[PDB]
Amino acid sequence: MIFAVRTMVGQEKNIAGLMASRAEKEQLDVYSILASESLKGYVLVEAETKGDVEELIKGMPRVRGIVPGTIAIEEIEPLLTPKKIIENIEKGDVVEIIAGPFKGERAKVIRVDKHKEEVTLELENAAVPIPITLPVEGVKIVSKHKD
Amino acid sequence: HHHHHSQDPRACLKCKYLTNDEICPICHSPTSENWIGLLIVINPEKSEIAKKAGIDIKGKYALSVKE
Ligand SMILES: [Fe+3]
Ligand SMILES: [Fe+3]
Ligand SMILES: [Zn+2]
Repeated sequence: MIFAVRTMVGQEKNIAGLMASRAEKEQLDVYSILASESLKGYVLVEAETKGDVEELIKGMPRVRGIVPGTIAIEEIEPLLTPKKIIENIEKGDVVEIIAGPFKGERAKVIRVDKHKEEVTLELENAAVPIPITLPVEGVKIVSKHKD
Repeated sequence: HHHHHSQDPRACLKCKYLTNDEICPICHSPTSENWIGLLIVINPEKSEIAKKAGIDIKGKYALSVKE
């Protein structure tokens, strides 16, 4: 059986980890845990019974209950092939321009515009003497910002 | 803010297994830092999710990886 468990948004992978270690420690009949980025605020727990999942999450912080019913295997199959890997571009990230005349040119993200879905880029090529602005989708992450 | 992206695990390009290593401890192919989704297989022989994913070794896996 597979159940959907509500979680704090952005903490799905962390709760899945905690669930996994708890399940092993306490020898609960929990066979897998799925956290899909298509199901934000939700972690799917595969177990023998609902009681196993109730035991699993008992007193677990940042978890707010099991969704009524079950999740059939048909609903899970599509989650195994995710689509549209929409990267989170941040200030300080090093990126590479995907297409166009500057294909392959690398740049540091000096600024990010969420309202417009754009990023401003200090290019490594000194031939372009000014930061240029592109849509997020014309760029891929080469290296994440360091902090 | 202390995001610490370098401390996050990489994913095997062949089998999607999560690890900090440059190469996969399971199948020895290169890993990538470019992955999404999490499937934790605790019991592969009893998990039908793992059966559907083609996973027969227990561990944490990305749902997809590119590089
Ligand atoms: Fe830091
Ligand atoms: Fe970050
Ligand atoms: Zn591998």
